[PDB]
This record gives sequence, structure tokens and C-alpha cells, in this order.
Amino acid sequence: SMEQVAMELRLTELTRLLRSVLDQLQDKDPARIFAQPVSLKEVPDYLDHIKHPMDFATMRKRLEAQGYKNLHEFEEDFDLIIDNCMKYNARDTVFYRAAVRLRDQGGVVLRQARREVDSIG
Repeated sequence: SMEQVAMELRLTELTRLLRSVLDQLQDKDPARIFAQPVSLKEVPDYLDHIKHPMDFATMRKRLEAQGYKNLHEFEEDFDLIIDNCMKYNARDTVFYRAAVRLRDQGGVVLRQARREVDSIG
């Protein structure tokens, strides 16, 4: 139908916006601490601690499959990156600290994204 196509164009445009959001968030991780999944070869117990792992490459795969229906789902994944890190790693670690800075700096980007998503519909 014409409606299904209109819907698909909306999703494509959401994907376009979320791609720019993702690039902006990932720039706030210059050390690339959150770029890839935590390695289960190198941290063999990880899944005993963290039940829903997340990272920026995994978000990107979902994004490019148009697997985010709305900004809320996208933010859920971003929050997992931060919250998983802050649990697994202690406060006095470069990892924990990187997550805090990503959270703080990402807030600004996500604030305007929500306005853009509501505004453009």
C-alpha cells in the first residue's frame, strides 16, 4: 500500500536521524572503550555479571537493519552500554569514568534528538 510506503519512509528518516545521533554519541568515546562487545575470550565470566551486553557496533548493526522503531528503544541500548559498565567496573577505573563522561556528554545530544523526533514527527 501507499500507507506502508509512507511508514517505511518515516522509519528511513528516523534511521537517518538516529545514525547522526549515534555518530555524535560515539564521538564522546574517543578512547573507543564502548566501540565493541566486551570479549568473552578475555572476560570469560562476563555474562555471569551482565545479562544484556551492549556496545556501539551492536547498536549500529541494529540501526542499519532499521531495528529501532522509536528513539526510546535507541536510548534503552545506549543506557545499557553505560549502566553495564558502571556495574562491572569499580568507581576508580578508567572504564567507569569513561561511562560517566559519556552519559554526561550524551545527555545534550539526546535532549535535542527527542525535540527533533517530536518536532519532525
